[PDB]
Amino acid sequence: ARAARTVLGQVVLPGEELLLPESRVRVVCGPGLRRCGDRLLVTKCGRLRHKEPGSGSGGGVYWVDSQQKRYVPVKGDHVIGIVTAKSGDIFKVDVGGSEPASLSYLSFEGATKRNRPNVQVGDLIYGQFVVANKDMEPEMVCIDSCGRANGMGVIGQDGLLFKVTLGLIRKLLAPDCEIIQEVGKLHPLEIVFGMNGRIWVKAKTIQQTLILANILEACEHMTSDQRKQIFSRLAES
Amino acid sequence: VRYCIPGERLCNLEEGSPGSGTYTRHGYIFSSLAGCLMKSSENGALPVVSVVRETESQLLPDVGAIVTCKVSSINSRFAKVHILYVGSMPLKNSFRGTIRKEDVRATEKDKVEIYKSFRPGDIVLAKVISLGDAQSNYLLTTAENELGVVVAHSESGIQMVPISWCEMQCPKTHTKEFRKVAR
Amino acid sequence: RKTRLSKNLLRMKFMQRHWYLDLPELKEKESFIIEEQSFLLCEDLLYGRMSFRGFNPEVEKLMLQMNA
Repeated sequence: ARAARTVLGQVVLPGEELLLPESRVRVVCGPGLRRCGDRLLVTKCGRLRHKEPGSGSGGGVYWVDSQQKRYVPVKGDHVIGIVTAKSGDIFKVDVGGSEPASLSYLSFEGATKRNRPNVQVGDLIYGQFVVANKDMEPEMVCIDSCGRANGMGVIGQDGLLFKVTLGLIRKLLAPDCEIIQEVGKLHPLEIVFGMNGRIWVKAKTIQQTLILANILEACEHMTSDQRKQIFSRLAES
Repeated sequence: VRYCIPGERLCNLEEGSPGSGTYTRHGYIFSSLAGCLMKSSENGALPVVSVVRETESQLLPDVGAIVTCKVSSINSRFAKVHILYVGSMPLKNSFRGTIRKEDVRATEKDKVEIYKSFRPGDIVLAKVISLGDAQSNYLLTTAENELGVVVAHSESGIQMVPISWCEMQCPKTHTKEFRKVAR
Repeated sequence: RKTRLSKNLLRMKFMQRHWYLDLPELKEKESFIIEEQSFLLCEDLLYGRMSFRGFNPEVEKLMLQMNA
């Protein structure tokens, strides 16, 4: 109940109310926050964090960098999925949430009744949500709004799909990551990060793929010893 | 006035006809419920006998009705509801109705969107059309500007006011939710 | 004589190729805090699908495109 500015780098715990200064300037409540009157209730333990837009009118933005495993269908998030079945026109794909999301046979890039896509049960997908809400089952799509799949659609095959923590992704996709840069020097690869803690990787051989997946699922707290160890191993593959 | 019993005869077929809550055996009618009987008379002079348990006597929401309901479940296709007040007389026998996608606004545009018209846990009022056959699924429609949502609670616990046709707001704080506001 | 086409031909496919309300209490008002649940507005992030020195150059041009 004090000094939102003094705890922008501290560990907040649920229950805590924090209030912000002022006639006023619009702001936004992050994911791990909640609004109680004119105050901000915290709903999840986290190292609080703030940001401001390059302008001076936007006000600001607040959130908590909470680590966890379970995913919740959110809107405008790129997400991997696993087709669980098909009902007539629409086929239901799993995401890792409360319930399975839905696609449409004509959402993929360039499809109509006389041109259906090749999606088989068990096939994995990289889409994004357009209706993600607590009251309605989430529908996803594998096509930008303009009408082109800018990297979406079926993933492919000949790769390894594993699962990690969500904060790990939220960190790796950062433009100032060291591990995912250093890996671009030892051996090539191509990988999909899904904001649901689910990752897909491919390389030429398989030993490399396995070493890479182990690194990624461990890179949250790897020691320099193990770091250069696995780097040397990759260099010797 | 006389209360009857599931076995007693009431009249010959030559002195009446079964209307409801009865049955027929050789040359006689026989009640089928514990309740009050009544023999109505048409201009034809041949009476229609019937038996009723007036506790919950009978109700019938006809086509051109105006019935309230509560939005429980929704989908991109339709939104299901429960019947509470048929007009103004409640009915503990809560019937279950449905609202289709296109049958939501008089303009009939396909641009309509449930999640921006309805939400689960709010009261609306609509006009029934089809009774239904198997599950008696009432199908309600709101193709009118004085129809739809009337009361709607906020993000968490606040009741909002119908500002405009597809806007609603809570009086305490400020936040513009989207519905098919009525009137 | 004639100068233009016909319509029956020109139809083929290979050819074509509410109300309001004023609340003085809440008229010119706007929300001061809004609930979001997206880590994007929250935080900047690169493009998911990427590649390093050769695998699927299409994803390489996607990287060049979407990461700016």
